[PDB]
Amino acid sequence: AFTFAAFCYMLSLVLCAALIFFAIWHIIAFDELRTDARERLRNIERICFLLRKLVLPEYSIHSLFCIMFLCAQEWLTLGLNVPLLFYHFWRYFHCPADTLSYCQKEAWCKLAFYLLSFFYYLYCMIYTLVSS
Amino acid sequence: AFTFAAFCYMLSLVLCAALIFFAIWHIIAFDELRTDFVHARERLRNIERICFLLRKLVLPEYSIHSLFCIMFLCAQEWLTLGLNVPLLFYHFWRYFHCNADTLSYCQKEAWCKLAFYLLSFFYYLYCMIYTLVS
Amino acid sequence: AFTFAAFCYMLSLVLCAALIFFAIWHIIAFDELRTDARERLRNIERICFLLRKLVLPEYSIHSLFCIMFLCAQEWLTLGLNVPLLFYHFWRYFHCPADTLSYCQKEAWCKLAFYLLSFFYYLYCMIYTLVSS
Amino acid sequence: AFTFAAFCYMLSLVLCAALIFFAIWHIIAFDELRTDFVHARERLRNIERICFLLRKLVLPEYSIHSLFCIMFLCAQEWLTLGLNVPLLFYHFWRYFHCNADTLSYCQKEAWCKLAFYLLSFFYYLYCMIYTLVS
Amino acid sequence: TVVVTTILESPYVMMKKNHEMLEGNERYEGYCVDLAAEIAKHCGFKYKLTIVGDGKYGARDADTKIWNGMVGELVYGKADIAIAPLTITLVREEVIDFSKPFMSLGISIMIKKPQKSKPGVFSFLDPLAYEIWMCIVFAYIGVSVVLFLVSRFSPSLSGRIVGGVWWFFTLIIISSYTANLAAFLTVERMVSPIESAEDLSKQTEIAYGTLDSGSTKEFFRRSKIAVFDKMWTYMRSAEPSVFVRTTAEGVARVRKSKGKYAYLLESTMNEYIEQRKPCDTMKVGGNLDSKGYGIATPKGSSLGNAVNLAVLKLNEQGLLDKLKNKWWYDKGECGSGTSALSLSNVAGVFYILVGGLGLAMLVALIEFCYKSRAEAKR
Amino acid sequence: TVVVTTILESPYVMMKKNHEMLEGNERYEGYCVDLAAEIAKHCGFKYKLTIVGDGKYGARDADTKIWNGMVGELVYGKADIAIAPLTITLVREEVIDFSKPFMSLGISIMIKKPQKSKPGVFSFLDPLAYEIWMCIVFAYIGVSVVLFLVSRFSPSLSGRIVGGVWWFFTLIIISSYTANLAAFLTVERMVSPIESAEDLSKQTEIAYGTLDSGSTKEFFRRSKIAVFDKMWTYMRSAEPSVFVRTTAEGVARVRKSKGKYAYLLESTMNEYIEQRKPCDTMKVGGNLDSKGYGIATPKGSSLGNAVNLAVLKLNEQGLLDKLKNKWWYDKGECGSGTSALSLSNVAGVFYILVGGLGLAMLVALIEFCYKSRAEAKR
Amino acid sequence: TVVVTTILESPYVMMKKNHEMLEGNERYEGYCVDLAAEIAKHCGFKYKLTIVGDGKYGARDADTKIWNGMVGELVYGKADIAIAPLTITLVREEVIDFSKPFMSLGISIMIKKPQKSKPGVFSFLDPLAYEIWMCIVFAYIGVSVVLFLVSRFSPSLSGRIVGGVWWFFTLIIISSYTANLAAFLTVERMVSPIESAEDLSKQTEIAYGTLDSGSTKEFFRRSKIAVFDKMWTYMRSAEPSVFVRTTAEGVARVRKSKGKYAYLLESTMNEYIEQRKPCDTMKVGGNLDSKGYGIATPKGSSLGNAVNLAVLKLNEQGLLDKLKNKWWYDKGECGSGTSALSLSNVAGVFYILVGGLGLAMLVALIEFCYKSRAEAKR
Amino acid sequence: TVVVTTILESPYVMMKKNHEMLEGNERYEGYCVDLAAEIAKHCGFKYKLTIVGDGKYGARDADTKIWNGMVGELVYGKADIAIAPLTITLVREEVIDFSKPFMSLGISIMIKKPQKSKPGVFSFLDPLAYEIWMCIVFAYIGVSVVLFLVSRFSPSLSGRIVGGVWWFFTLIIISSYTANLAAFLTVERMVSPIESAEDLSKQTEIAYGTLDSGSTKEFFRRSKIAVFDKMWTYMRSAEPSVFVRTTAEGVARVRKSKGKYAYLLESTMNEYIEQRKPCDTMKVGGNLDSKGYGIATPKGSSLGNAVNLAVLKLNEQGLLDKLKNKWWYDKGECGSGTSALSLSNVAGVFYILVGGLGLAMLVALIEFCYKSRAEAKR
Repeated sequence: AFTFAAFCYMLSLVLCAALIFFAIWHIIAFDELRTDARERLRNIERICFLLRKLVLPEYSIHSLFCIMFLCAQEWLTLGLNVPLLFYHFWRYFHCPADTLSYCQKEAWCKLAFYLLSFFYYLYCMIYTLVSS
Repeated sequence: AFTFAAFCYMLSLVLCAALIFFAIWHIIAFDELRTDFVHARERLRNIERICFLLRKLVLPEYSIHSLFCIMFLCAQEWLTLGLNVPLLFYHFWRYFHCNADTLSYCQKEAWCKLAFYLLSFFYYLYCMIYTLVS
Repeated sequence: AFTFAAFCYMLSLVLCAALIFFAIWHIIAFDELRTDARERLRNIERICFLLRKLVLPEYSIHSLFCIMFLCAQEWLTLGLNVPLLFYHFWRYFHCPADTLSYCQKEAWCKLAFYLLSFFYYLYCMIYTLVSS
Repeated sequence: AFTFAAFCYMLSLVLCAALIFFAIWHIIAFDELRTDFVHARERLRNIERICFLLRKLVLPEYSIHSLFCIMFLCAQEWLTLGLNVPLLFYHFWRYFHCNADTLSYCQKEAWCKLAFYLLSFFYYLYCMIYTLVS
Repeated sequence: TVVVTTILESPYVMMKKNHEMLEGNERYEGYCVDLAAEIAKHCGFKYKLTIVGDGKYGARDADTKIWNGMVGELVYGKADIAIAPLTITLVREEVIDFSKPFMSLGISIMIKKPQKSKPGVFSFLDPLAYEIWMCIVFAYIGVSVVLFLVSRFSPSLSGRIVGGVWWFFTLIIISSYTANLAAFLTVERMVSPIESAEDLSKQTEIAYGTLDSGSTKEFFRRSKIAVFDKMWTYMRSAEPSVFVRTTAEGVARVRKSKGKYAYLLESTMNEYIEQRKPCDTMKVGGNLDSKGYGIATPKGSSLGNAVNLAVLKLNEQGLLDKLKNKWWYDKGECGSGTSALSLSNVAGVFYILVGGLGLAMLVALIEFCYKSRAEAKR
Repeated sequence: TVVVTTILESPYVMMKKNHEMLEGNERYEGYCVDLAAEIAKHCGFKYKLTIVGDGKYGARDADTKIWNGMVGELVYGKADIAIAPLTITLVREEVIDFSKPFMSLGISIMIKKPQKSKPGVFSFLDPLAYEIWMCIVFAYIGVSVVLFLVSRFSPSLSGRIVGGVWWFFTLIIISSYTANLAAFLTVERMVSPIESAEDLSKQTEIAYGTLDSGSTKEFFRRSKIAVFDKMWTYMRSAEPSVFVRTTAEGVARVRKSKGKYAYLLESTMNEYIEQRKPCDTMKVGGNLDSKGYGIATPKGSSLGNAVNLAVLKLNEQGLLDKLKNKWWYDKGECGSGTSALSLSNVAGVFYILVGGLGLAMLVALIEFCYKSRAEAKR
Repeated sequence: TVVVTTILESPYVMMKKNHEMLEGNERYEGYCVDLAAEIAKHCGFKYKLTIVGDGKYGARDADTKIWNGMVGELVYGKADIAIAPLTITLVREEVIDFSKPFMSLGISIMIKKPQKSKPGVFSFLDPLAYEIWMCIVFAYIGVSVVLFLVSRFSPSLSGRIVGGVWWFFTLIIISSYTANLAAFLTVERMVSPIESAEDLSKQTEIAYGTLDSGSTKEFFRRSKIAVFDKMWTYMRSAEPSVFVRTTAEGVARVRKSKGKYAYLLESTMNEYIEQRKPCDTMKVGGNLDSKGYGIATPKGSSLGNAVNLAVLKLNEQGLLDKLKNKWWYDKGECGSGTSALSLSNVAGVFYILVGGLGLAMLVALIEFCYKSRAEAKR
Repeated sequence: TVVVTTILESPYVMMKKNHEMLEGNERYEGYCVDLAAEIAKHCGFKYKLTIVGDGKYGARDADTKIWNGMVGELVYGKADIAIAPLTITLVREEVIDFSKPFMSLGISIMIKKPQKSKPGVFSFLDPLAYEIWMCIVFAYIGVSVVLFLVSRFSPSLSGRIVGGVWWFFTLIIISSYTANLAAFLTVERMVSPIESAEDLSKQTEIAYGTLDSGSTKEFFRRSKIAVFDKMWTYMRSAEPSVFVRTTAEGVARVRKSKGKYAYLLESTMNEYIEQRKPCDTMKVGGNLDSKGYGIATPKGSSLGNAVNLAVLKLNEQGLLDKLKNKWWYDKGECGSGTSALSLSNVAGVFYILVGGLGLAMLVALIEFCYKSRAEAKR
């Protein structure tokens, strides 16, 4: 009924519920910066501060997901996460930080991926619950 | 003879005590501001201090009243909860409803709020009493 | 063997062990101030700060002593504390704060009283321990 | 096969790891200061920073070594404790015993301290090992 | 044959279930039945188990000195032997000859076994002693004081060792309290303060009475001892009337007065009820007096010595105890004789919590009305 | 061829899936069938099977003095030999020549297969009523409120005392909860269900019953044993009736009952049942008595002498154990049918945890919006 | 008456403080003395007391066929009447006329008065060895050290994980300690010492013994009872010897033993002992058998007829109970001789608490000095 | 008279303690003694209890076909009856006539009762399940993450509800763990994975052997069943030699191989040892095979029918079970069949603590060497 994997799925679900709004805020900040003197400079810098700041959470939570799904024997789900891990590794290797088109495209793709992994985890958990 | 309601009522009246004190302090604050209504600088500093305190004494009202409401909701007491609802409705009305004019009615508003919270304190006391013995 | 009063006596003993050094520091500050420009003014003010500051502990600990000895049924000991309580009350009523002779005299008398109450509590506790 | 001593030894070697790191960092700090021995202002700032760090890395030595000593004292181990005593005696001697002269011997002192703490780490390891199985 | 007269009293004289479908000695059963059987085996004769008419044991009239009961039967020749739970006395011996007692007994104390008491408003303190509680309180306030001193009397190495020792202390206290409470809840050992008659004598909360007409009443009236005289004085002046008219009345009164009454009766019947349903009774203390049931036979008789010897033969053989265990314990129905936690067990906790919280609120409010008032006015 | 009278009792003898389309020995099937087959292979004869008329084994009537069943069939020429679960007895050995037991057995006990391991999702609240859980929650939030107030309007002493009283409160609360839970677990742990008959003689919660009438109760009667004597005494004073009609009645009433009833029957039938649907029964208590089933035959016969040898040969070759395995387990509709805490006992805890976490995430998001938007944009 | 033969057995009959300066009935004193006094006052005669030669009551030899003791003294004219604890028996009733029992009694049990409530000062560490307490202490200080280091040289993640692992560790530690303590307390709580004989038959830790030879073991022998049969079987297979020599031997060996031995003797002597120094014994188990002591007299006499009435009169007037009280309790060298945790179980905790507090005060004082002096003055 | 031949085997044939001081049937005692006594009572004859010479039960030579043992005595007329624990077989029946079995039995499994296992290095996790532990770990790290988010993703009302729910969670977890551990420590229920022979068949850790020369060996050699054939294959290829030369040898081997061996023998002797000292044995499972001890008598005899009927008479009377309970359980010595906490029970705790602490130290050190290095170099 529980199997201890429904817990990992619930955790990842509650966490992606925030990741999705985070990516939404990313897309909204991009649409707002699309305007591209001191007023605009500050309006851009205050937001770039938060943006450049909010990097670590993504890596942390993705590591959490991978670890939990490795220890919960949910192998079929880990393979659907490792590509984003390699992507983040290549980003840390070389990340553009010309710089807006690719940024918005990666943001949109990552948002779609998060919102689909939401449903994936939800269905997997629903099936794991009633597998009795 | 506890019924989980005596504890709730005594907690509610304990909070209503602080509520009564805040209301009386507001009475006295508005009285002193009426009296008043570098001496000008001193008066400006004093009114700034009192208004800062008042603005800091805003969340307590909402918090304690919502607590009374939700507590009596989980306690299934409909004999006094319905009496606390109107004050919550007025509190939510103040948002899209609300310095020589604001105090004109705020005086009477605070007076009636004092009487109301005091009445509710006494009611909570009597209810805790005739609920603890039965 | 214990009777729960030995505990109050141990507590009061450990607390008077610090009160006695506090009064010693009082007498030493008085002997140092006995000198009576900016250097001396500061050397006096920095010490008067700590002195005027360290008032509350005395009242607090004496209230603690009285309360514990009231709840421990050690009546014969409370009567030997109530006079200092009335003295502290009269002090709070009117305290000189011309101002040095009486201060040093009260300090010396209070120090003697504390150091004798030390031995009183110690002996009372020793007797309460082996009253079996 | 625990005897309360394996835990003590493994804790001691865990601390000796940080000890080894501090010693190696001191080696490298003194090496860079030897090399060095607004460019003058930058050098002054760097030497101030390194000396501040060193002064902040003083209490750890005393604390961890006194801990080793007292631990092996309560563990009743006289086969290695007597070996840690001399270092405590030297530490207490430094008070009434102890910038181009101080480092002259401090270099060799830190080198020998590194070798000593490393030797003690290995000894603690082997002792934990042949105490955990018996 | 012989006239074996007796009376209907269980578990001595009982009618089998198929009594209407039977006619003869096979009708009756019980203790005295097997007793008379063994007696006949020892003496070897025939008998017919008759019954008394007046439904009484035996006594004489005060004015007509006529013997009513089995005594009247044997003295007036209406019978020949009385194998019944008859009590031995001086008067009865003056007219007839008994045998050595076969069942010794005495007055006892029947009560309802202790049921779960009131939740004990301040029960959470029961696992420990008031002294330990006050010691804990004083330790808390003293450690608070000390911590207050290491902040003003000095800027730590003081809040470290103090923290560790307080951690140790609170740890051990938590563990002790939890363990003692678990032990209290796991077994639930029930006891009462009534282990003798002296207890009932000293106390006056729970009452105690006896059948308003019988031998126990006369005994308590007599026996001018410092204890029983006190109890007689009590019961002679006690409202409502503790006395009763029948045994079952007193038993039912005890059943409806769980912690307000205690009956007195022969220890035999007490042990009997203690094994019967609803199994809500128990005998306490020991036999206050000493008496014995013995066979009866007219003054001038022939079986006197025979039965006097057979009774001792049996008592030494280990047979009367057998019949007793049979008709009291083996036949016994009460051969046998967890829950969640209710709020009434911890009400004091919340009472003290609310008290302290209101006190803290009042303290904060007066502190505010003083500090801000002084800062504004000055 | 040679006549062979038997009886239709499962699984010893049963009918093929289609008995209407069969004629001959192939009609029936069962343990006794292969037994007789091996017997014929040993003594080398052709036989013809038959069933008894009265559908019984054999017994005497107090007035007819005429054996019935297969016993009478043998004594009265109606049968050449009997091969069936014919209990060996003294009365029957006096008229026929039993062979040595081909199957030893005895009385047994039956109970409900315990699998009641379905815990309530929110069971962890069972130690104490919701009446206390809600108090806990509201006291927590109220104390947080008061702490916030004190730290807000007076920026301590009140904080110190509220912290101390909260420490006391949570101490007592966790102690009470832990102790009640420990009591529950311990009690549930030290419950030895059954291992023998005495496990029931010393208790009365679980009743035990037998058939309305048979060799079972007869064994219980005339039983010197104190344990069986007490069990017979109990069952005789049983209300409602422990004794019941045909086996199926007792079986069903114990099936429905969780653990309040037990049925005493033969060990072999109990084994057969335990290996049949719905696989909700078992047998634990070792066989109390000790008897056996044997092949009967007319007294003045030659087969018995030639049949005991075959029986012993098969008992030594293990063929009998093999046949029993085949017809009890291999043909079993049930193949073969802890201490720690499972997650189910705590699921609700993680549920409410994730609930609080999601609620906190929502609160944080709405606050971040209401702040950043309202400040920078608005 | 009139000669009166008795025996010097305490407390029934004893000598005054100075028996060398006495001549007459005033020499002796005891229960039986006042008993004979009342008997004389009733029947109105003058009597002269005497002691038996053999120092025994009475018994036959398989060869002499001659009663010894006071029995022989009576049968052989050496005594006019006997007044002593003369056990009533069948064999003796055949040669003399016993009166009704002036004192009923039976076999009893004796044990050591339990007062072992002296707990070790540092007992609270008993649940687990110092080998773990030292580990706890040193791990605490080491973790504090590592936290200080991490927060010093890197002003977090490491702090987070050390806090988490410390949380796990302290969780498991306090849990283990509390669980072991609860187990100890529970076990110590559910120990019903004794309430009857069977409480011993079903156990073997506490041995029970009797006298080397007497009516006690004889009753145990020839005993159908399963309980007493098992007890006799055990004692017969006892190694070392449960049976012992004269009472004093058993009494002393059970006095020294804490709770490993029990002595079966008469209830009356057990009562006398329980009311004598060093008041370290008691009697709990109800009387197993039931017998009584009576006044003997030559068969063809007139006093027995005139003596049974006096005995019954005194038993009804309670005079016998009064004398027993006088000579067992009023003359008793012992006047009359829980669940929570006492402080003694926790003293060490408060000791170390005060130690840490004083050490902290000292540390704070020395630091305040070393700071203020060194900075302002130095 | 009769030649009652038998053999010395307990508790059937035993020599009384005073065997040297006696000469006659009074010498021997045991089960078969009372059995023959009852048989003589039923048949009414005289007998002399002789003994076998070869000290064997019975068999024949392979080449000389001479009967050795009691069989040789009865067949060759050297005796007349053999009341001994003789096993029934096909060969013996072919020469003589047995009686209906009086004691049914079969091979069993003797082992040493489970002693306290190793402290269980990772035992502190046993009260709960690995799944719950991992759930707790994930909850801790997830709550840490959340708290980390309400600090940067927002400046509370988030750390309040989260704090309360985490307090609730950790509270309940503490309580559950403590309660389960206390229940584990209080009762200490011991069990083993060996409840049948199938268990020994599947596993191979603990060995099992039989007397290298006997009937059990031949049986295991035979019985081509999927189970016993596996065990025979095992024991035929198993080092060291599990087989033994005598029973006591195997018993001692089991005693010195607490958890490494298990013996097979007749269930009777197994139950016997289970009641003898040092009481460190126990029988498991049930009788694998089925056999019975029965009287013997020459082929052509006269007592055959008499004893064949008397055996059933007794078995129905409830007497053989009596004698068995007498010579096995009543005579039984093991009628009966807390501690502090050692470090070995919690070693894993400190192992994990030190591991995590070293990991934290390494993490802090790399963080320092990175942060300070970057801040200096840049």
